[PDB]
Amino acid sequence: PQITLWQRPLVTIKIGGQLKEALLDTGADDTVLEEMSLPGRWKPKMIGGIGGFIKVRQYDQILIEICGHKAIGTVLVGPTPVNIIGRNLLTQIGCTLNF
Amino acid sequence: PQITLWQRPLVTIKIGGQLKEALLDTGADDTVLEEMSLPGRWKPKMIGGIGGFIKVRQYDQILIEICGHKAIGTVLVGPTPVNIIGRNLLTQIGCTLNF
Ligand SMILES: C[C@H]1CC[C@@H](O)[C@H]1NC(=O)[C@H](Cc1ccccc1)C[C@H](O)CN1CCN(C(=O)CCc2cccnc2)C[C@H]1C(=O)NC(C)(C)C
Repeated sequence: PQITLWQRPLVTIKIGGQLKEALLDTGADDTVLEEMSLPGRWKPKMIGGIGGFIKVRQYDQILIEICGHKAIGTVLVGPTPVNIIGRNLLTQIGCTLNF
Repeated sequence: PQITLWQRPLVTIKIGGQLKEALLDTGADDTVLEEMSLPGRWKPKMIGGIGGFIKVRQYDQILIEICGHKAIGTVLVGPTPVNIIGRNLLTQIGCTLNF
């Protein structure tokens, strides 16, 4: 797909059999999802955004289908404004910027 | 050009004679730059993100040169850790997300 940026790039993702809206964020290194229950253990992470740092929990090897494209990688759960898809998953689905 | 997301999408921009390094961010609605002097009148704005809100100065109708391409728009100047080129100017250079 080709997505223009006139509007906010919100796509539908499927995680844990659920559907959610997520932001295709190229300026985000990591994928950060809203507070939810993921399986397995979690390690601690401190990520910094525009207003400083927050603490998140990292889950490894989570299957997440972004627009009919499967991806298995690291997902961070924490107090984020919206669900964010970062470069770690954007590269898995073959996402690039063109101009 | 086609920019892959293995690395951070950084590019050189020219604003007011100064050449700066900026990150192409599809997750950002606005364009925010590190503290600097821009001519004209400004308006205090409060923008939020991961970590919270920061107070920025809003300058309208500012010209920026993103990889040779010129773009005219509103740029916020404040205490940001990275120079962000948001959707408002991304659309101007015909920036698109493909996968
Ligand atoms: C994702 C993190 C993981 C690790 C870092 O990679 C990190 N990246 C980022 O945070 C980068 C900046 C950065 C990159 C590299 C080094 C340091 C900092 C910004 C992010 O891509 C854009 N971001 C998405 C979430 N946002 C929203 O949903 C807004 C919703 C909303 C609701 C109500 C009121 N206001 C806003 C805020 C928005 C943002 O920042 N927008 C502005 C205008 C402020 C720039």
